[PDB]
Amino acid sequence: RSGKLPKAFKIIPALSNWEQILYVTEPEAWTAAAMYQATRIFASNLKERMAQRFYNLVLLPRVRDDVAEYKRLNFHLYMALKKALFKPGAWFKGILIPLCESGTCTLREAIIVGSIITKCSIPVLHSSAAMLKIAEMEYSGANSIFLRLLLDKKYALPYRVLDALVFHFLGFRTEKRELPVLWHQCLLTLVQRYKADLATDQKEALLELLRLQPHPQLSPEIRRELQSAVPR
Amino acid sequence: KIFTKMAVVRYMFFNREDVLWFKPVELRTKWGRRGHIKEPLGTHGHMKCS
Amino acid sequence: PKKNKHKRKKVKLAVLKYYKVISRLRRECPSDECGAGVFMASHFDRHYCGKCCLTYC
Amino acid sequence: FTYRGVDLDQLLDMSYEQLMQLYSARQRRRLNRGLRRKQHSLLKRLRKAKKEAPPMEKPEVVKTHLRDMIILPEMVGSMVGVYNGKTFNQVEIKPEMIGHYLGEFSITYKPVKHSRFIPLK
Amino acid sequence: AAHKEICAVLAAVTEVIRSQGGKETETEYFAALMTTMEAVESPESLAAVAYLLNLVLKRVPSPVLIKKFSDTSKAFMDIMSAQASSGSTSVLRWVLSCLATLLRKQPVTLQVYHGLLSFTVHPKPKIRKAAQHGVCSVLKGHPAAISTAKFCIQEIEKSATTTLHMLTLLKDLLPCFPEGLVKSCSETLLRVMTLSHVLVTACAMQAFHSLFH
RNA sequence: AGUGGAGCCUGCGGCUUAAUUUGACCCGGCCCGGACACGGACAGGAUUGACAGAUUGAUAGCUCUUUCUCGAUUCCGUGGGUGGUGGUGCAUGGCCGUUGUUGGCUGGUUAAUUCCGAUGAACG
RNA sequence: UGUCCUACGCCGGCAGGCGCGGGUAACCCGUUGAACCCCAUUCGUGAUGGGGAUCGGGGAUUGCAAUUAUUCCCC
Repeated sequence: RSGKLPKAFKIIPALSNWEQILYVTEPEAWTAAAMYQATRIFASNLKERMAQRFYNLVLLPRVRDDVAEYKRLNFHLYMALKKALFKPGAWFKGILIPLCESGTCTLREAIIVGSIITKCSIPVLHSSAAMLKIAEMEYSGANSIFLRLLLDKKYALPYRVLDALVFHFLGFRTEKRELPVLWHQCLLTLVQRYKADLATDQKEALLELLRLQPHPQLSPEIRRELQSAVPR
Repeated sequence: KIFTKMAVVRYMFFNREDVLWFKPVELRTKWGRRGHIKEPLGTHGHMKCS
Repeated sequence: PKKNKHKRKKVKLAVLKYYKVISRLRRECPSDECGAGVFMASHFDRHYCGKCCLTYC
Repeated sequence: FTYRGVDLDQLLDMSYEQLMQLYSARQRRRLNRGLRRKQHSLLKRLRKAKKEAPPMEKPEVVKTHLRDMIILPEMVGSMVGVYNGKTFNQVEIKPEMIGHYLGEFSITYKPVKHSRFIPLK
Repeated sequence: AAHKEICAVLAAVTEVIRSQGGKETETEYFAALMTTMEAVESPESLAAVAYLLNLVLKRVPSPVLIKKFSDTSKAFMDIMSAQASSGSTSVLRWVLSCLATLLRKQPVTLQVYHGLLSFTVHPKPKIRKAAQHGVCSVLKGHPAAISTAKFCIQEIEKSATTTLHMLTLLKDLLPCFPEGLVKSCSETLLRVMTLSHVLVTACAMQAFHSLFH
């Protein structure tokens, strides 16, 4: 519950054989406060690729079943994910993208960890790598939230990344599947924030996307932002 | 916190003996319900109201 | 009784104490991951490791 | 002063294990069961406060929540601020409070303090 | 990952390794590792050779077993003394079973039989379990019956926990006895009946069952 | 036979109290808490983790000292410039449960094929 | 009724300690040696040897901890 931890725990980050130590410790049998205690020391003095291994095997399974059980994330587990985001390189490749590639992520998982991105600071070069990696693969009902909140970061977007996002949008040209409303605010935030960095050929590219894939309510506002967009 | 004809109200006053000075006058809500100051709770102006 | 935050003591040129002129002034850790670069503390009653918390007295 | 026919000065010389028979049955059981880290740390703080204090007045007040710790004979003359849940009561340990606890000198409750019709028509 | 394979010791060692050099079975391997069984006490290396020692000799080198029985007996009667001074089990359990294996296929012989028999009272259960199973296979597969019953009676008279193992020994060893030893055993099983202890009573009751069944 | 009267105990009201939680409550002390822009500091160093003692009501590097170690993972301020992890009901697509028959052991543990550890098919 | 019910031996005046056994139970506790009841003794209408509250001093047990008396015993 509380109090000082034994000193045998504080040497596990610098212990030679973590795998036998962690498996015999039964990480699934730990308490909720143990996640905040363990993640704090495993992201403080531990290296980047090493900490990414800890997130995949321990932190990502423990955050998935808890939100699947109570439909809510515990306070201690919330600060564990806050402390994991202290190292952004290990958290992207250990928590975010493996959840993105799992395919079973839902809205609640997306909307809970998405608020963590908004509430904390992420370096631009680390964040821009998450932009390109999530733009390449396919689109589900949860990864769009990973886009729009990261577009809300208002970072200095690299121009190679801007091609990757519009290629993802140009990929959605001939599909007759209905696009959700949340897809439109993802498009709305994109044309709200990066209207000055889009090209003239990219200007008309999103316009025909509005022609073939319109919305009865939100499409004129997307039309308004495009028509009032300054070139580079 | 609200119960069946029983409530505790916060931020109305900040001292325990403020509500003793304003006890014998009634209370009302925006939605038409009325109430009476029953008893102070203590040290931060909290009271229980009926 | 306000909760004041710790401020790390900015020691001026803390790098420039582990050598002279050649050899290492301080001890080196005998562990596998810690050592050959990991200096040890030289306290007045103990020796302490900043990575694996190794303690020699 | 005498406590169980034993004066104060050799009672201060007296160690714990022969203090067993001078206390009552309750305190004798408690001393066998041991003293936890919470009261070992407090006894050092009273010892530290008596150390640095001027030798012609009482020491500084020590505030604590330990209402369940019996008064060892070396605690005499100390200034303990004992807490009743609301405020800290400053009690000066006389040598007559040896077998007693600390909680009963800070009372946690207040005393309670508690026109007929005649017809006119 | 390497025990469940066909190439592992589970299946194929029991089939094709008996053909030592292609002909089954040559004991030249066990007649080549004396430098491991002598002056080498490395653990789990004497254990793994003890596995194959039990596993291979089941496939009838019986004319080979007859001639060099003395060579085997001296090669193990010193083993019976060696790690008995050290106190291990893993090297010990299979070497007692292969002793039962060589004794099953077959003046000096009874000493090896007494060497197998004296390990039945051993406190370690694995060593006792193989010796318990080893004695049954040797006798059922008899001149050795008379001496081993004389061991069984004297052990009961010497003694509480060891008697349970001895009544388990007497459970399936009464049928291979002659008349006088059954008559002596019938007294000895009946003596412990006077003790009111319940677990020794039930095993001795069940021992008479396996006599008559 | 009692209860109603006496002593004690138990429940509703009522009375005092900070609360005497209700047809969990009261005092204290901790934890955590945006991004954008601009102006600063930032390898001379931004910053993370720590042994010992203490304040504290206690321990606690979540605090107050002695400096040991990680290094861009950065941390100080000012803007009326943006900022739902809300609870709750309706239509809405998939999915469980709901209204027969025949087969088929490395290891340590114990009196004991004892204990723990790895490890399939058709017919109506 | 139960794996917490207890038998038996020793110690102390009592609460209570130490040891060793039985019973997953028409198997041990347990022939469940219960209390009123029955037979003798003292008391003799007296707030009395009725009644026990409220208290003082000490001892023992469970609990991290017994203070505002956890509980039990003696005067």
